[PDB]
Amino acid sequence: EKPSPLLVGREFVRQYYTLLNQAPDMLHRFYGKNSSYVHPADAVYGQKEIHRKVMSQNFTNCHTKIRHVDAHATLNDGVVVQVMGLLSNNNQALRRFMQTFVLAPEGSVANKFYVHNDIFRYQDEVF
Amino acid sequence: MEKPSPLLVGREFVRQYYTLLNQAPDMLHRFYGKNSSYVHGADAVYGQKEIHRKVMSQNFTNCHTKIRHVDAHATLNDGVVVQVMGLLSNQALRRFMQTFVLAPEGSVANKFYVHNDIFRYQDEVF
Ligand SMILES: COCC[C@H](NC(=O)[C@@H](C)NC(=O)[C@@H](NC(=O)[C@@H](NC(=O)[C@@H](F)CC(C)(C)C)C(C)(C)O)[C@@H](C)c1ccccc1)C(=O)N(C)Cc1ccccc1
Repeated sequence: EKPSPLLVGREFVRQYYTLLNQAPDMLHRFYGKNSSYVHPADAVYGQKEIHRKVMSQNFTNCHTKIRHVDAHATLNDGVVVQVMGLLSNNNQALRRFMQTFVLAPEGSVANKFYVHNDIFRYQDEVF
Repeated sequence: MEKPSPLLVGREFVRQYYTLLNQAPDMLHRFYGKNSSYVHGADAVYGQKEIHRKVMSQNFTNCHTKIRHVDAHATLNDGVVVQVMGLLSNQALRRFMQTFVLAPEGSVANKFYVHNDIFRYQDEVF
C-alpha cells in the first residue's frame, strides 16, 4: 500500500528541477513550516524564509544534470534522497553538487509529501 | 532545552562513525537496528547482521577519512538528517558523499540509532 521510495525520489527530483527552471517562486510551496533549506553558509527555515532565500538567488534559465539519485524509506513513512549532479544558473558554468532531501507525509491528503529538508552543496565550495 | 542540538548530534555522530571505521569496523553494526538500510558503492541490505556482513565485505583496513564539511538538521519525529562531504582513502583520498538519517531510539532521548546510511564516491557518479 506503499509507493516505491526509489521511484518517489526520482519523480520528486524531476518535479524539483523542472520547477526550479520554470517558476522558482512557488518553489517554497513544496516546503512546510519546519523545513530546512541550503544551497559554510547556514541553512534557513520554514516557508516565508525559504521562499525569501530562493528569491535572493536569482534562479534563471536554470539547467541541471542529474548524474545520480538514491532514495530509501526512513522513520515514519518518510523518504530520504541522495542526489549528485551539475547545476547551472544564468546559463553560466555547470558546477558539481551534492544534495540531500527528506520527504515526509504532508498528512492532510494521503500519499502527498512535503520537503522537510533540502540540503545542497557545491563540491567546488567545499572541496 | 527539550531536545539535543541537531548539528551537535550530527558532528559527534560523524566523529564516532568514521573513527570506529578506522578503529574496528566489526563494531559498526552496533550503530544500526533491524529497520536500518546500508547502501555503499547498490540496493540496501537491512539489519545489524547483513549490514555487518556488508560492512565486512568491504575489508575496511586502516580506513582514513577527511571530513571537509557537515550538515546536520532536524527532520520529522526528532530525527537528525546528516549529509557528509569528504575524501576517503582506504591509498588516495577519494571525494565522497554520505547521507545519514538518525532516528530517536525511543526509550530515552539523547540516544539514537542509524535508520539510514547511503554512501557514494563521486568519481563513480559523473
Ligand atoms: C548491548 O549493547 C547495547 C547497544 C548499544 N547500541 C546503541 O546504543 C545504538 C542503537 N546507538 C548508538 O550507538 C548511537 N549512540 C548514542 O546514541 C549514544 N549517545 C551519545 O553518545 C550522544 F547522542 C550524546 C549526545 C550527542 C546526544 C549529547 C548513547 C550514549 C549510546 O545513547 C550512535 C549511532 C549515535 C547516534 C547519534 C549521535 C551520536 C551517536 C551499544 O552497543 N553501544 C552504545 C556501544 C557502541 C559501541 C560502538 C559503536 C556503537 C555502539
